[PDB]
Amino acid sequence: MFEARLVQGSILKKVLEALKDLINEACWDISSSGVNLQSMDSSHVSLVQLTLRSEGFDTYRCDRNLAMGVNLTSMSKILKCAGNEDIITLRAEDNADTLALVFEAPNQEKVSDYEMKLMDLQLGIPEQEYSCVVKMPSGEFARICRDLSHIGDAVVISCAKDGVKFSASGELGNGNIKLSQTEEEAVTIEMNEPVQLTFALRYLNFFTKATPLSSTVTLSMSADVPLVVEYKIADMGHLKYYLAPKI
Amino acid sequence: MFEARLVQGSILKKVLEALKDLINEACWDISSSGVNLQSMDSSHVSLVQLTLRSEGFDTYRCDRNLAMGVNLTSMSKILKCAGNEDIITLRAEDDTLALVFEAPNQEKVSDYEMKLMDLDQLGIPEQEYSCVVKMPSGEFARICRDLSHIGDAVVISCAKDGVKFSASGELGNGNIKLSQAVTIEMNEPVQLTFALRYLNFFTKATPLSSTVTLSMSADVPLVVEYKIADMGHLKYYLAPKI
Amino acid sequence: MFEARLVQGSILKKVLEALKDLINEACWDISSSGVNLQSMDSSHVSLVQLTLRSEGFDTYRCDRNLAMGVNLTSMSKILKCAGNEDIITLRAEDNADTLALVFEAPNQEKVSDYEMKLMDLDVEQLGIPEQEYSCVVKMPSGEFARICRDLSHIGDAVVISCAKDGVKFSASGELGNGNIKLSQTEAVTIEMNEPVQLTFALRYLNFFTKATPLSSTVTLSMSADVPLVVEYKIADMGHLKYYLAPKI
Amino acid sequence: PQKLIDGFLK
Amino acid sequence: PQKLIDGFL
Amino acid sequence: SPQKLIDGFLK
Repeated sequence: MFEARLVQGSILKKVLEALKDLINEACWDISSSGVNLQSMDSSHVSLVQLTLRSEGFDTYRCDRNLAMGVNLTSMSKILKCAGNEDIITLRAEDNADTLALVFEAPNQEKVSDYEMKLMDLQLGIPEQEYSCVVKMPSGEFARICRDLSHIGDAVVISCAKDGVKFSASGELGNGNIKLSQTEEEAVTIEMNEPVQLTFALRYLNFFTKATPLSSTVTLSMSADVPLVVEYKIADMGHLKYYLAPKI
Repeated sequence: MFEARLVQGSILKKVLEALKDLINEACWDISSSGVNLQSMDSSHVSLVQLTLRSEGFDTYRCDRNLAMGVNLTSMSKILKCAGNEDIITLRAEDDTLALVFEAPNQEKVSDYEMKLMDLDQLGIPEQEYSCVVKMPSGEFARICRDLSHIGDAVVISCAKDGVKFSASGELGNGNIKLSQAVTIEMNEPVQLTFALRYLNFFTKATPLSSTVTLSMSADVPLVVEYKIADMGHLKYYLAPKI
Repeated sequence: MFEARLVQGSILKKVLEALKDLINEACWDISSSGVNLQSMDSSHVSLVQLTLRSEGFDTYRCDRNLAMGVNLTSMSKILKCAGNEDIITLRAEDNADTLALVFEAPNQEKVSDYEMKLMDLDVEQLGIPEQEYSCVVKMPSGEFARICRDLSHIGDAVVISCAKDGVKFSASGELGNGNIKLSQTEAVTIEMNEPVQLTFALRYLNFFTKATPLSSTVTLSMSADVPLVVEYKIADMGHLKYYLAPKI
Repeated sequence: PQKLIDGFLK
Repeated sequence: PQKLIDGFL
Repeated sequence: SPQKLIDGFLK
């Protein structure tokens, strides 16, 4: 049996909201150490990697390791029946044929129980150093990507000592946005060498659906290698996105 | 003549929003005791019954009884031109209904006018129900929206303890349990199946009362009842799936 | 060089929103007096005149008059990338082959820089001659917008009847018909020399009300058998003025 | 399986 | 019935 | 042409 109780149910609500629009199915590695999701989009341009550490849960039980093949469309629809203040418990027997989601209304004497069939369903990005790591408000990064996508399809990210610059160009015209170093509304560069890459705004705008999980975002980048867009899930772990460059 | 003046005109607005998406046209019975409406949806799966007591208006006048034939799409649209703080009056001089919207500032008045129709009444006799449940309106609305994302039908199961709403579909199953503001008056346990498509039309009535009452007996229609404070009620009836 | 700094950059945002849905392209006359734009919609049923005086800006530079041909749809998407508190700067070299918009977030730690091509548009200055009007109605801009939205659920055209004590708005359709009567005295002030009654396309009137965010009051000036004027004051800058030929 | 409310009408 | 603005310029 | 796949960056 696997059983995790999360008092702050909204995290699962947001986490799924942030995955459904990018990937349809994914494997949930349930283990003694917790929950690990690592999936590519249907066209293999991005990789999402969710970690929810066991200690992040209010109670956490996991007797055997499980590969729970999950339909994220089904899961998201179920999580939409959860209230933002619900206590969410996940439950799976070790056979792993179905997954139970229990939502405890915080005060109200209302308890909801949903149940979902699992499917029968690991290569990763090695840890590395990054020439540039930008810590910046999630909301700002979201506005930038939304705005710049009205001008073009690609953004050129340029990181230097002074600041980080985002620029696109279409037929309409071109634009660029320059951030400068300044918390929670702080912009912070840890650069090791100046970096200029190009990425698809369509994908970035999928990534920013995770904006509710943290008021900060971390962009990490090195030449000719995938960008990393990281949202820490406080007291839990993270939700990370890797986006291959356009060369 | 018939002239009803209503200080809180937003009631009419909310009454018609809740009607227009279930039934297109219906007959408005005007008598000394107020307004009665009773109408089925176009597929005879449901029935709406609205009561607006005459002593619920600010002024109420009715020389003769009228069976006004009303296009509720048209009347809805007109009522959208009423502000929430307008004094609404209706007037029918014994085939035209007028609607007058008087703004608070007393320096803006709107007259709207709509041709009435010739429309051709049974009804659902009141019974003792095996289960009757009074719960918050918003909650029953949310339960219906939620469950329609899982399946088309909802099994309502009622005991003295609580009430359980269940739907299953292709993408799994779900159950929402409530206990005992929620109040159950069971004299026998019930279990019934209804269409979520229809309950979600009914829940457009939600802004008319913070509470709804569900009445269930075996093999007979559900009654979903919204009390319109100091005026009457909007009642919905929905046949069961057997 | 032409260069114009506007600290309240949102005015530009709200002007481009008021224009993008009615005209696609438009010529911008840049002079010492500031900005002037005149333009009919594509079907020649209505006329838009925008004035932004150079004293309404906070930095104004003009080496040379310019006839900036602007794709308002392009300028609108660019202006949608500015924040409501940003400090907007318009700038064009004396060539006048591209236009630059600069949004300085006030924190000064964020600076956007957009750029669009200008096109050759001739200034057909052809204009409406200034004139007395029989009825000039001053009223809250929000109410005029609700009146127009309301009535357009009833019919396609509105009949505006204006007396000394009151102005009426009326529409008839298949549904039924409605009339909206306003009495005098924000608030409503009517200046009547003669009673007018005129018919107008609610379709076009509803384009104009997209300007409502520029001012709390609108003025309707009308005479018989001539276009209606819907004027929005852009406080301390000028006005945006819509003209609509009548139905007869 | 869906009954009509005809029949319950009196 | 709809006049054009052109007449009046 | 220019959009690289994420595959070659996994191990």
